Amino acid sequence: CRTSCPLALASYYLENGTTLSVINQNLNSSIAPYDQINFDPILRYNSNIKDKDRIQMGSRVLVPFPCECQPGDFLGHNFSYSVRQEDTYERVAISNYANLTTMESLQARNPFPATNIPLSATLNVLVNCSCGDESVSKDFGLFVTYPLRPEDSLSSIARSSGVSADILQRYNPGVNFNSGNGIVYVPGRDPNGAFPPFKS
Ligand SMILES: *[C@@H]1O[C@H](CO)[C@@H](O[C@@H]2O[C@H](CO)[C@@H](O[C@@H]3O[C@H](CO)[C@@H](O)[C@H](O)[C@@H]3O)[C@H](O)[C@H]2NC(C)=O)[C@H](O)[C@H]1NC(C)=O
Ligand SMILES: *[C@@H]1O[C@H](CO)[C@@H](O[C@@H]2O[C@H](CO)[C@@H](O)[C@H](O)[C@H]2NC(C)=O)[C@H](O)[C@H]1NC(C)=O
Ligand SMILES: *[C@@H]1O[C@H](CO)[C@@H](O[C@@H]2O[C@H](CO)[C@@H](O)[C@H](O)[C@H]2NC(C)=O)[C@H](O)[C@H]1NC(C)=O
Ligand SMILES: *[C@@H]1O[C@H](CO)[C@@H](O[C@@H]2O[C@H](CO)[C@@H](O)[C@H](O)[C@H]2NC(C)=O)[C@H](O)[C@H]1NC(C)=O
Ligand SMILES: *[C@@H]1O[C@H](CO)[C@@H](O)[C@H](O)[C@H]1NC(C)=O
Repeated sequence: CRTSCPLALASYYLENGTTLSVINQNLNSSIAPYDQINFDPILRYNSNIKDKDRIQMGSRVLVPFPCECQPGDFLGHNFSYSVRQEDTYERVAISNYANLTTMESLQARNPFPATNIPLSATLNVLVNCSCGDESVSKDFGLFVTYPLRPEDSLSSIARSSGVSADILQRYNPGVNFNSGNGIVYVPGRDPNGAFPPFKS
């Protein structure tokens, strides 16, 4: 890979009842180790969360995770997921991982036929990330993998991220930020609200 960085952030949209524990379980990693007791690694990136035990539907939770070079020379991370009753690749992608992965990606990289995924199988779940692009800006080196929703637009994400629309578009060239699907990469802040800069 041409770029590298020590972490990325995943944007997990809340619907149908998701708790912080389930997010931490699904997105467990060395960077956010799930122990059911200490959620500080996640909470540091979400100062807006007043009560970790009662999170608000319709909001997004930012989760830090490692951002590693993958075969095929792109950046991402392999999460692991223990299969539960009635899981399907579609449901795991759209619901359990909140569009941070795709059903096609899951099906390609796991050996279970779509119609036979047994209880307690483990899935390899790929979520992509970015470390930035020096030709766009030297000012950003931490990125949110942000699945687009119908309510998002370039202007709304620019406003909420505090990053200019032109910079956002240059990081995501040719991508319509109002399309309501797929992922865009948005510069993110450290726990104190500063943007970590790009690092070669
Ligand atoms: C994330 O998980 C995936 C799936 O378990 C890992 O995938 C695979 O990685 C290995 C190399 O680490 C690749 O095996 C290699 O295959 C090539 C040719 O196919 C062969 O010449 C090598 O000797 C080696 O056996 C495999 O192709 C690759 N598969 C895919 C789908 O990309 C991946 O490595 C994990 N990422 C990390 C950072 O560990
Ligand atoms: C969360 O993910 C991490 C990273 O994959 C897991 O880390 C392993 O932890 C065991 C026991 O502490 C170590 O022996 C391994 O060396 C770690 N693996 C790696 C690759 O670092 C961790 O166990 C996971 N936690 C849960 C609840 O699944
Ligand atoms: C992941 O994306 C899917 C597809 O856009 C979202 O599910 C759609 O949600 C709308 C309601 O908002 C429904 O009308 C569609 O029928 C759904 N499509 C499918 C295929 O189920 C889903 O909400 C997204 N997940 C998250 C957590 O945001
Ligand atoms: C993560 O990024 C990789 C690399 O761009 C994506 O992999 C490609 O996926 C497309 C569509 O399925 C395939 O046509 C290509 O063969 C893949 N390229 C490589 C190098 O594997 C991948 O789809 C992205 N994953 C997610 C979950 O967004
Ligand atoms: C939420 O539940 C409804 C009703 O079952 C379903 O249509 C929708 O797909 C669910 N959303 C997610 C994220 O799976």
